[PDB]
Amino acid sequence: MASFEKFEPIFGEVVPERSDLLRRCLFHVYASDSYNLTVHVTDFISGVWTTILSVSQLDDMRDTVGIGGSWSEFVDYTVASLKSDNVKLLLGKTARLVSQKAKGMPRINVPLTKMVESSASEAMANLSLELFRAFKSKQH
Amino acid sequence: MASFEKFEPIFGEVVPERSDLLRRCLFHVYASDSYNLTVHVTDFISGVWTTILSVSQLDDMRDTVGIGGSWSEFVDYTVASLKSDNVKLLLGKTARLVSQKAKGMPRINVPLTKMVESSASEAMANLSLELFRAFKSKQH
Repeated sequence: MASFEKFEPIFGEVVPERSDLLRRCLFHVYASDSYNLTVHVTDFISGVWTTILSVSQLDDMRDTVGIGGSWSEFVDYTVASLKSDNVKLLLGKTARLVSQKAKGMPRINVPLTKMVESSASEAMANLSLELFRAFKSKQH
Repeated sequence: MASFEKFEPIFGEVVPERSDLLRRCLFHVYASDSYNLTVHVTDFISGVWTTILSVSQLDDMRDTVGIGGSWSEFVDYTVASLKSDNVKLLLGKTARLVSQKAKGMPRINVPLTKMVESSASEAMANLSLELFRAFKSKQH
């Protein structure tokens, strides 16, 4: 009961909010293996931001961000937070996709790094291809 | 009664097929202005195949395709044809997105050309960003 074996993919939009061209970005959350969660954020022009979040590091965040309780409660909150319109993107080489379900709610901070040229293109292709497959499935 | 003013965008999947790498492609059909139809086909890795179809060239195909009837009937056929699973991509800087609503129906051939690098990136960004907006509206 602590594995992403049955985790449906997550798609969403984020607006970059750096403080020195900031276009509109899409992100993709999905299970690479039954224990890791891979995140991709991209505007499809300025590369791809990626990281992999395993059950261990996912739990370490749960203790440091105050939200206590069973594993399902943290992951169910994260799904609701990451699929709500309150997902902001703070750009700085690195970036931190911050999300919260409601205002003054526990704040989820997923640190990010910029992709390599080889995988940046492959990342966007998967994001769109999976988003379409998820779109075409919600029609039938 | 011959304008693309009330034309919903179309998204779909197509598999290329050369005759001489090959990955999977998504396409996007939409009205740039009330008289032209812009199509984008891309695998998000190699490039973007694009053209723009005004009402004139669309009508010239109506005579060559053989399907006869009212404008609205032909365009409703093209809408149904481009949303079926019979969409092929024939590569030969050229391409021919051929579609038919079903097996044994008139076949619609939309010729294509390869984009330039500057707008190719923006083309994929628009397809995906619009695909998400269409996805979030259907899940409403």
